[PDB]
Amino acid sequence: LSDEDFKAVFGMTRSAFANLPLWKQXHLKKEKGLF
Amino acid sequence: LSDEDFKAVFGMTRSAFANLPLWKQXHLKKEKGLF
Amino acid sequence: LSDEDFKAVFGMTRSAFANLPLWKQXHLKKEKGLF
Amino acid sequence: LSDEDFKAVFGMTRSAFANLPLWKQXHLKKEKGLF
Repeated sequence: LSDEDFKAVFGMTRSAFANLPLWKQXHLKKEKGLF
Repeated sequence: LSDEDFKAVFGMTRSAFANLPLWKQXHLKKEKGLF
Repeated sequence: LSDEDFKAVFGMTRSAFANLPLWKQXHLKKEKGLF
Repeated sequence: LSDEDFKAVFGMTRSAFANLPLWKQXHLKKEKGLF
């Protein structure tokens, strides 16, 4: 993945994303067109 | 987890999860801290 | 795959890969499309 | 190992494993540290 890739799409590093609640991770991925 | 908490954590029912390949079940459990 | 091509594809030596749990080896082989 | 545990560890059934050359059976057992 890499932070810069995560920052570019989600506005936060992978570390931060990974700490979000699971249902927020699977919201953000829907919003960003990823699945 | 109870069935309801399983849905709340995994985002699918225990029955949906159990139809996934074992390798993917034991990814999804590890992804969280439930294995 | 040759040792050098294995490292290019999986990002790690065959030795390291073999230390992974089978579920993760059989995730990675899926993620890359290998048997 | 039980039959199901053997599949979980080696990635194949006991009867499939039996159709590997003995040198490879005796590779796999060592790769898994099962001795």
